[PDB]
Amino acid sequence: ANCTGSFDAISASDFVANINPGWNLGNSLDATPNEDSWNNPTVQESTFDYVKAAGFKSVRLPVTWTHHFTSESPDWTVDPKWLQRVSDVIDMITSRGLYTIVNVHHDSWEWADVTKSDANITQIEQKFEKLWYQIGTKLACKSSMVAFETINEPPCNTAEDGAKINKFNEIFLRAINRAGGFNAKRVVNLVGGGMDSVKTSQWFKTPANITNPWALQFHFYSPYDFIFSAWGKTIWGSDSDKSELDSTLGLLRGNFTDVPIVLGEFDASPTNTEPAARWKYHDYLIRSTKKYNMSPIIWDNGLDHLDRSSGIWRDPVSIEIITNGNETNSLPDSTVDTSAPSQSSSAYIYHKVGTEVTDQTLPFIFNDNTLVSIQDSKGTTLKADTDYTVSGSNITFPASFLSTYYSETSEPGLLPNFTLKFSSGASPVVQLVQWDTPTLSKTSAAASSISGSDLSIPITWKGLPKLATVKALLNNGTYLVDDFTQWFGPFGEARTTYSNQWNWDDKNVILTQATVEAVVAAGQDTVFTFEFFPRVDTTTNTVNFTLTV
Ligand SMILES: *[C@@H]1O[C@H](CO)[C@@H](O[C@@H]2O[C@H](CO)[C@@H](O[C@@H]3O[C@H](CO[C@H]4O[C@H](CO[C@H]5O[C@H](CO)[C@@H](O)[C@H](O)[C@@H]5O)[C@@H](O)[C@H](O[C@H]5O[C@H](CO)[C@@H](O)[C@H](O)[C@@H]5O)[C@@H]4O)[C@@H](O)[C@H](O[C@H]4O[C@H](CO[C@H]5O[C@H](CO)[C@@H](O)[C@H](O)[C@@H]5O)[C@@H](O)[C@H](O)[C@@H]4O[C@H]4O[C@H](CO)[C@@H](O)[C@H](O)[C@@H]4O[C@H]4O[C@H](CO)[C@@H](O)[C@H](O)[C@@H]4O)[C@@H]3O)[C@H](O)[C@H]2NC(C)=O)[C@H](O)[C@H]1NC(C)=O
Ligand SMILES: *[C@@H]1O[C@H](CO)[C@@H](O[C@@H]2O[C@H](CO)[C@@H](O[C@@H]3O[C@H](CO[C@H]4O[C@H](CO)[C@@H](O)[C@H](O[C@H]5O[C@H](CO)[C@@H](O)[C@H](O)[C@@H]5O)[C@@H]4O)[C@@H](O)[C@H](O[C@H]4O[C@H](CO)[C@@H](O)[C@H](O)[C@@H]4O[C@H]4O[C@H](CO)[C@@H](O)[C@H](O)[C@@H]4O[C@H]4O[C@H](CO)[C@@H](O)[C@H](O)[C@@H]4O)[C@@H]3O)[C@H](O)[C@H]2NC(C)=O)[C@H](O)[C@H]1NC(C)=O
Ligand SMILES: *[C@@H]1O[C@H](CO)[C@@H](O[C@@H]2O[C@H](CO)[C@@H](O[C@@H]3O[C@H](CO[C@H]4O[C@H](CO)[C@@H](O)[C@H](O[C@H]5O[C@H](CO)[C@@H](O)[C@H](O)[C@@H]5O)[C@@H]4O)[C@@H](O)[C@H](O[C@H]4O[C@H](CO)[C@@H](O)[C@H](O)[C@@H]4O)[C@@H]3O)[C@H](O)[C@H]2NC(C)=O)[C@H](O)[C@H]1NC(C)=O
Ligand SMILES: *[C@@H]1O[C@H](CO)[C@@H](O[C@@H]2O[C@H](CO)[C@@H](O)[C@H](O)[C@H]2NC(C)=O)[C@H](O)[C@H]1NC(C)=O
Ligand SMILES: *[C@@H]1O[C@H](CO)[C@@H](O)[C@H](O)[C@H]1NC(C)=O
Ligand SMILES: *[C@@H]1O[C@H](CO)[C@@H](O)[C@H](O)[C@H]1NC(C)=O
Ligand SMILES: *[C@H]1O[C@H](CO)[C@@H](O)[C@H](O)[C@@H]1O
Repeated sequence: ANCTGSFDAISASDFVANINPGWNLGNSLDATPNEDSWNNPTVQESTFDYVKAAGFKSVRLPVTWTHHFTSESPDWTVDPKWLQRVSDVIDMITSRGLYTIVNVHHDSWEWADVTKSDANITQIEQKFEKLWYQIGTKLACKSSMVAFETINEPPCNTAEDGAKINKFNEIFLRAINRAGGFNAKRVVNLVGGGMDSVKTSQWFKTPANITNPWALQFHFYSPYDFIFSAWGKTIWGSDSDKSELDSTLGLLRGNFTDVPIVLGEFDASPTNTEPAARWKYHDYLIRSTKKYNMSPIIWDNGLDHLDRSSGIWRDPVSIEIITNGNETNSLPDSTVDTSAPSQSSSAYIYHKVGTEVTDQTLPFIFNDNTLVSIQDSKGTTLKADTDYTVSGSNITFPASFLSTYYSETSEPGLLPNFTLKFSSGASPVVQLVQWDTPTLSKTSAAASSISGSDLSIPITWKGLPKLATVKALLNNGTYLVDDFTQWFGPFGEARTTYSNQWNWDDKNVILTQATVEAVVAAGQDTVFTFEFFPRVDTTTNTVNFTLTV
């Protein structure tokens, strides 16, 4: 390959500084078999106008190559139309002034999984080398704003696996260097096992005689329970929560003291996480990437953050937090005690149908900013000292003001919200919610009658149309799954896990087919308690469904 442009060489350190912060074009070129095969339509270039406008400096471009080969051994030819598609999307990004990182993505487990017992490691190496030679050839003449990343989250359980991941980095470096063009001075992102901080620290080794400018990329989706909505965890922000996060990043940095580091994916998704906890978490994560000189890139699958059809960011507070890391954020406080028998959140003003409208006081973590103004979502700035007062860290809304937004009898649902403008940092949003205890169309079912598939139960949402968690208890008191949640306090004991065991959609709460098969195996009627926000206690805002055996 021969290039006719110029190339502005950049060090890995300067590249990693320049890309902070990044955003992922998730579930697109990484979707299988085609870019519109999952939830997102065909990629359109205005999507990158929105990303640029929000303050991101870079776009990570996950690409899954598995379903775009037109031959197998020994050439492993990639469809030139797919290589052209990847090339053109990269051009969409860099022509708007955004840096790019492009990779090999779900290939990692679809065919390149070195941990499977039947894996032919020779063929994996061979196909991987051909793939990166062809990618590197097609992309050889891209500017220095385009970096290459070895492979996404490669499955890796043992040090023997970790040597094979090191070999991936070497095969990759050799392929792109033979491809030529500008690749010898192109910034690259090398990877460790599962892209996990500990596996990387344990087994990653710099490729001998490396000459590309290089950075290490890892992903961070901890703590599991909050990020994946496991075991009823719906809070984040205690001293130990922060210590676990700060430690995980610091032990990684402590093993790679002079290596530029890219945090290539993270996300407390607005779809499943509670906002006040989510904002404390994103705030603390950004603070920690700044402590340990890491550049973060948020994961967004198309439904998490940006709506690409409208340009609306579903969670504007998180985006502000991530794109303005030099600024201190004032945040709504929230319960962070797992032993607390009630959970509160200053990201919300909650009112129950059929109760009187009362004053509501929301504690905030001001972090030495001042409150400048508040504005509702209809465009009205509220009147300070009439519509709200400030006392210390507390923001109080009087009952007479709130009674202009809801009453004892108005319908349950989402009402206007309030955007709080502070001296500096992000502008948090307080969502008014009129809520009641949801009802279900059905209260029991035989498990035998409804197996082979998920169980969808129609529901009348009354307030937030989201599920917080599901408790599952056999008739004799044994937990349906995961006995160890008995140590997780009043809101965690006997609770089950999002997507694995339960879900929800617009009209239904859902028990998965695996959940149903667990009941049949237990041989015992099981009570499912669907639990909703607010989590004022363990029973009030909840409804039961019994699977019979
Ligand atoms: C969705 O479904 C779930 C599951 O079906 C529903 O949950 C269930 O709700 C019912 C109803 O609320 C609960 O019943 C209560 O149980 C109380 C004891 O609970 C504890 O023990 C049980 C049993 O444990 C054994 O069995 C299990 C097998 O499953 C074994 O594993 C275990 O080892 C034991 O062997 C436990 O199951 C229970 O666990 C739950 O809670 C713990 C604690 O957090 C959780 O960790 C668990 O995960 C689980 O969630 C717990 O360990 C029992 O005390 C209580 O009986 C009193 O109250 C009754 C109702 O009183 C109200 O109504 C009356 C009018 O009818 C009013 O007068 C009254 O004031 C009140 O308003 C009374 O009818 C009854 O007589 C008892 O009254 C006494 O106590 C009252 C409360 O103080 C007093 O007000 C009374 O005056 C009276 O006091 C007098 O008597 C006592 C005792 O004699 C004296 O001490 C006292 O001094 C005084 O003289 C009730 O039976 C059930 O526990 C719960 N089950 C589960 C699994 O959660 C859920 O509601 C539903 N949700 C929805 C939204 O629909
Ligand atoms: C505070 O309160 C605020 C006020 O209530 C609240 O704001 C609301 O926030 C929600 C969520 O962020 C917004 O909902 C989205 O609305 C999108 C459409 O918006 C346009 O049309 C609306 C109706 O007329 C207008 O209200 C809106 O006007 C506003 O915005 C303009 C742009 O700034 C502005 O110019 C206007 O003046 C005005 O300010 C706008 O014109 C809608 O597209 C979006 O739906 C997607 O996301 C849902 C999940 O949130 C999905 O369920 C849904 O299916 C859509 O996702 C699909 O499409 C995506 C894009 O392609 C894909 O990536 C997805 O995967 C998914 O794909 C499926 O469907 C495709 C077909 O569509 C198909 O191709 C795929 O195969 C797949 O099947 C969402 O509903 C709402 O607009 C906001 N309201 C207002 C008034 O602003 C705010 O959230 C509150 N703040 C906080 C912090 O709580
Ligand atoms: C670089 O990255 C690595 C990987 O993350 C970091 O190493 C890890 O550090 C943490 C914190 O110091 C360690 O956690 C502790 O683990 C001990 C048990 O350690 C023993 O068992 C391990 C399991 O196989 C083994 O890996 C260890 O081997 C190391 O240590 C020996 C002896 O020093 C040494 O000879 C080896 O060569 C290895 O270096 C070891 O044999 C456990 O007892 C601890 O519990 C205490 O602390 C926690 C902290 O909160 C507390 O909660 C408990 O109550 C208890 O008080 C603790 O969990 C982890 O084991 C280390 N992992 C490895 C593989 O070494 C390393 O710190 C990073 N370096 C820098 C500079 O940041
Ligand atoms: C902020 O708001 C909380 C809640 O109203 C206040 O805490 C309460 O203080 C009174 C004492 O005046 C106690 O009786 C309550 O039990 C407290 N409630 C709690 C701790 O949840 C707090 O004082 C307020 N701070 C201000 C106004 O500066
Ligand atoms: C593994 O694949 C290579 C290349 O496709 C092939 O030559 C080799 O014989 C295979 N080995 C086994 C054990 O199947
Ligand atoms: C409850 O029933 C399950 C059903 O398999 C059984 O495994 C468990 O031992 C039982 N526990 C008690 C306390 O009865
Ligand atoms: C969370 O904190 C609030 C404080 O406003 C309480 O009212 C609630 O019961 C929970 O403790």
